[PDB]
Amino acid sequence: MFSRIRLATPTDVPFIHKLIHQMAVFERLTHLFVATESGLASTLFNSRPFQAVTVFLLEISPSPFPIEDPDREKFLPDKLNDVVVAGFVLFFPNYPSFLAKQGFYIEDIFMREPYRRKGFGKLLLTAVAKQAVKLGVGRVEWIVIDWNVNAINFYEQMGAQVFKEWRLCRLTGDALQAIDKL
Amino acid sequence: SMFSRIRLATPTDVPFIHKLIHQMAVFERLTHLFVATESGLASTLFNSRPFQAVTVFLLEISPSPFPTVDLPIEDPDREKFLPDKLNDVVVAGFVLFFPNYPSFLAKQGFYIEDIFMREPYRRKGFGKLLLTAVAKQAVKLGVGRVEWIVIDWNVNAINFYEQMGAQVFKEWRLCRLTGDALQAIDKL
Ligand SMILES: CC(C)(COP(=O)(O)OP(=O)(O)OC[C@H]1O[C@@H](n2cnc3c(N)ncnc32)[C@H](O)[C@@H]1OP(=O)(O)O)[C@@H](O)C(=O)NCCC(=O)NCCS
Ligand SMILES: CC(C)(COP(=O)(O)OP(=O)(O)OC[C@H]1O[C@@H](n2cnc3c(N)ncnc32)[C@H](O)[C@@H]1OP(=O)(O)O)[C@@H](O)C(=O)NCCC(=O)NCCS
Ligand SMILES: NCCC[C@H](N)C(=O)O
Ligand SMILES: NCCC[C@H](N)C(=O)O
Repeated sequence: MFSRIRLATPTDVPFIHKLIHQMAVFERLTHLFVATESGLASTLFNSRPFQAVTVFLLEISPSPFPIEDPDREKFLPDKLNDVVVAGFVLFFPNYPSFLAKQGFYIEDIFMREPYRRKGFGKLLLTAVAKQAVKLGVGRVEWIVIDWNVNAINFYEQMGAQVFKEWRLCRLTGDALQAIDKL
Repeated sequence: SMFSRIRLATPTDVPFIHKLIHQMAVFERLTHLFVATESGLASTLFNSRPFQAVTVFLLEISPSPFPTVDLPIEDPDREKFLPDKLNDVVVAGFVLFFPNYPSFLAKQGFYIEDIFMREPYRRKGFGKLLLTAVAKQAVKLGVGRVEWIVIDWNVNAINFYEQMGAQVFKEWRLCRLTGDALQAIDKL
């Protein structure tokens, strides 16, 4: 079984939408998932890779590039080819101010359930890491939910530090409107 | 009285930004992690347009109305924070932020890396002003969410954030690959 990581293009938007949806299902947060394909197509491709939101897709094939998967049909970039989008990583430049240099923040990293535990998640993170080194990025950060001990273990095995002392803060759209009237 | 202004940072503001980030590191007891130089800031802060990448707002204070409360302020570092040595204007604080991407919204938001008022200018409403400025900018640009992180012992900031209507979560954990971790993965 062969694998490839490639950059997302505008025609990949349906797959990206569905992957983010599956992330929301995994996190039990579907009520927060308001993304549309329209919104993704509007926001994902306004800059060059690495300068803003960037997406890598992991594709799988039983043949070289030129497991029960129930959703296979939803994830074929081309119906005539046995190539299936198995997972993705979505990230963008951040700014660790103590380093006075850009880093990367990983918003999502996700393998569809049938392709878990096969080394593909490692491949995705490796690809972000190697790109970070090449581009002189000094740090990669993301967040994980506390019950998600599977991801935490994965991250820790890949050499990530997972802290207990930092708390996420958020202003929602509604909170922002409220402040805006000041 | 004392008058206040928020403005975008320019390359000549790098010394002040450096010193403010340094004071942030002191506050957080993380000076061992503070390796930023003025050189690095000058080479990384101004490669893009405002709001489209790392962006800094400075809060300046002047005893005179600004060429766009009575309580006197003892500021020992005033001389380190004058954009013009002949001018009665002092950099009192900053917010440093950049576009993020809440994927569930499929639209850019903002993440705040630092928000900081120098100790002599705390508890006077200026922190509110900084956050308000980021928030208003977010609304104008159609941003759906603003996020940042706070350290668990920092009950002052937590309270401030909560009073500004922020949600402060218990369930999310910060994860990090250091430079060293990245080199190790690179050799796979
Ligand atoms: C987290 C995730 C991206 C990891 O991808 P993955 O493909 O399952 O992980 P890998 O198979 O690359 O695991 C890395 C290696 O460590 C091993 N390993 C040991 N314990 C592991 C664990 N708890 N999780 C994953 N791998 C583990 C794997 O077997 C693998 O070795 P291998 O190459 O010989 O198979 C994915 O599995 C997943 O769970 N996605 C759900 C979304 C999620 O949890 N997101 C976090 C947001 S809160
Ligand atoms: C957190 C911080 C940015 C807030 O700045 P600040 O200017 O002190 O905050 P404000 O003056 O706007 O408000 C602080 C609170 O003190 C009280 N206060 C402030 N000014 C007041 C006044 N004039 N009268 C009465 N109470 C007042 C209020 O409870 C106020 O909350 P409010 O603004 O909703 O009324 C500032 O304390 C700081 O720089 N600390 C460093 C810590 C940090 O930022 N860490 C983040 C990473 S862990
Ligand atoms: N609130 C974010 C600042 C934390 C510090 N820059 C760090 O690198 O841990
Ligand atoms: N790990 C990042 C995913 C978190 C999710 N999009 C949220 O908004 O809660």
